[PDB]
Order: sequence, then C-alpha cells, then structure tokens
Amino acid sequence: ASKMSDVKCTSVVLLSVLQQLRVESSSKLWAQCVQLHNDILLAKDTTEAFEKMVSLLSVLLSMQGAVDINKLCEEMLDNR
Amino acid sequence: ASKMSDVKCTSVVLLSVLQQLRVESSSKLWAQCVQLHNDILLAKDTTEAFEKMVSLLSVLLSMQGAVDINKLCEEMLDNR
Amino acid sequence: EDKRAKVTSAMQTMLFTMLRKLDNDALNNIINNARDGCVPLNIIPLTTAAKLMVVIPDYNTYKNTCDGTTFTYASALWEIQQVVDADSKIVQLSEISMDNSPNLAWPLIVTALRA
Amino acid sequence: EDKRAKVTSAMQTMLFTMLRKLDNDALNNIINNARDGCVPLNIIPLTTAAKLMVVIPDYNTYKNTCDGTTFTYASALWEIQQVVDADSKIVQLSEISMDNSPNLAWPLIVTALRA
Repeated sequence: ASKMSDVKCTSVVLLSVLQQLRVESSSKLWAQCVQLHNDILLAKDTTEAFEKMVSLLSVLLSMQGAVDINKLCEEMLDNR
Repeated sequence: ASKMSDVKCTSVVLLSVLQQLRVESSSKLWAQCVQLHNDILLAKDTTEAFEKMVSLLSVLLSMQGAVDINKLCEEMLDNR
Repeated sequence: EDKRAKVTSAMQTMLFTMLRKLDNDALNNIINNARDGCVPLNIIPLTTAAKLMVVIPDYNTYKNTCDGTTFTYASALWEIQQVVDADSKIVQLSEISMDNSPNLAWPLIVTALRA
Repeated sequence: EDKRAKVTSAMQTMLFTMLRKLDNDALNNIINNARDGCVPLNIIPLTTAAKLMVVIPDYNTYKNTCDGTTFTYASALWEIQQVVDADSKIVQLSEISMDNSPNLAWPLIVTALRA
C-alpha cells in the first residue's frame, strides 16, 4: 500500500543473503536475524520497519570477510 | 539498473513463501523451485526473468490449500 | 502456530503486493485466472510442445480462454490435446457448446502443449 | 562453488540495488561508512543506553562523525564511553587532535551508548 512493501521484500533478501553466508551455524545470531526479519514483516509504520532494518543490515556489515561493498560497486559501475 | 531488480527480489520472497509452506519435503519439487530461483537471479534480459517467474509462480498457484488469493484481497481491501 | 501464521500472512501479502506492482501481462493473467478458480495443475512449461494442465471451473471462463483448438494462457498460445471432465471421461471439443454446457461435469481439465 | 558463487554475487548485487532504491538516511549512512572502512562490530541497538561498537579507520572520518562526546551514526546520537586503539589501550578524548593524529595506532574503536 506504500513503500512499506519494498522494505519487507528487501528484508527477506537480506536474511537469504545471510543464510547463504552460512550464518545459521550460530544459533545465537541466526535467531536474532530471524526475529528481526519477523519484526520487519509485522511492522505497522515505516519508522519501525527501517530501524529494525538498520539492526539487520548491521549484522551483514559487521562481517568483514562476507562482503566488500567496493567490489559490488565496481561490478555495477562497469555495467551501469 | 532497471525493473530487473524488482523481479529478482520478488523471486527470493516467492521461494521463501514456498519454503514456509513446507515444500522442501519434496526433493523433486524443491530442486525445481531452487533452480528457477537461480535462473531468475542469473537472467540477463527481463523477458527471461519474467518467463521463469511464471513457472515459479505456477508452483504456488498449483497448490490449492496453500493460498486463497481471494482471502488476501479481502485483508487488502479492508485496509487499502 | 499463532506467531508463525502472522508472519506467513504478512509475507504472502507482501508477495502479491510486489507482483501487483510489476504489472506483467503474463503474471496478471495466471493470477487473475487463479482468482476465478482457473488454476494450473503442474509447473507452467517454457519449452515447446511441453505438457500443461489447467483447470477450468465454469463455461464463462472457457470461452474467455479457448478458441477452437487454441488455448490462450500465461500470455502464450497452447494447442489443446485432451479435455476430460470430473469423472476422467474424455470430452470432445464439439461437446463444449452453450447448449450442452450445463450437461457436462464441471470443472474440466485441458491437457495442452506449448506453441 | 563456481555455480553457487555466481548466484551469491547476483543476489548481493540485487540486495544493495534495492537498498539504493530505498534512499533511507539511516541506511545510506551505515553503508557509506562501511565503504570507507567505518564498520560496526555488533548489531546496531535500538534501545536507549545500549552498547554499540564502531571502527573508525582514519582521522578524517573521526571528525565527520564525532563532536565532543557525541557520536553521530545511523541517523542517531551516541554518547561515547570508551576509545581504544589497535593495542586495546584506552585513549582519552583529549588525545584525538589534529596535531596528535599520526601518533595514535589507527584504527580506533568507540564504545558508545544510544541516547
């Protein structure tokens, strides 16, 4: 009904990106990513959805060897 | 770089919707949904991405007890 | 299952909202047909002459999709091979008329191949 | 792993393309900081006075985010509690000056709390 649907679709992808990085091996951390994924889908206003999205995205950014953001911008700037 | 990113994000959600419907119990069908999910993400033009999306969405629509589309439109028309 | 079902209803509502935002002719066709009870029985194939099996609930949906031996579905043309009723009895293409419509055992099943 | 990595690179490219389409001030901040090497060490908390640990690579990024005892990050203000270097030696807030910048063991680590 608004942009709210774009944040919830991205949160499913972000959880899928984490599970492909084999984060499920940590039951402590995976349960936190799952609960944040459930919080974003059940959020009402956009403020609660984005703030929970920051916590979920920070999980990805806290893993140094997982993703180099400069690498994906190179594959993006070469094609544009 | 185009709408191509919206179809690939939806295909991840559709595969996640299937896995929550416990489709993974069928190794024959789950491997077909996984391979279509991989085909959409690796597609180049939008024509190949949408046609593979039709095959993946038809998996959901072929399950009668999984989703009643009329139910979700009621929860959507009541809120709008 | 109460906490789990609320997430399922939220993800499925988001799924079709994204599909509705795409506005794809082939995607809108199979979703709108599924709303009327016209649902497929197997994965919609993309290769030529591959088997597709769709269910047709009433006669008003039949004439909207079937013209002669051609079957329009998912923004594609399909050559009809078999037509059966609810008792697995094969029905010819000549029986399906407006005068003989309330005599068949609806719904029917069409086994067609891609063009 | 060759077939699997191509899907991972495709899904991650789609992930940030969606994030770039959102254009959220708090999301753009943590992504742009991560590009410069300013990455968090734990999950960014939402409750007040909760612990957050961020890495600051160089001095030019420090003055862009730190002002006095306040730390701006993820579109929120954070009260700095500890500052350590690469040798886990606590560094006072008065040492971090433009004259003493090339004498510290960069990068540093800030342990702050939400407001």
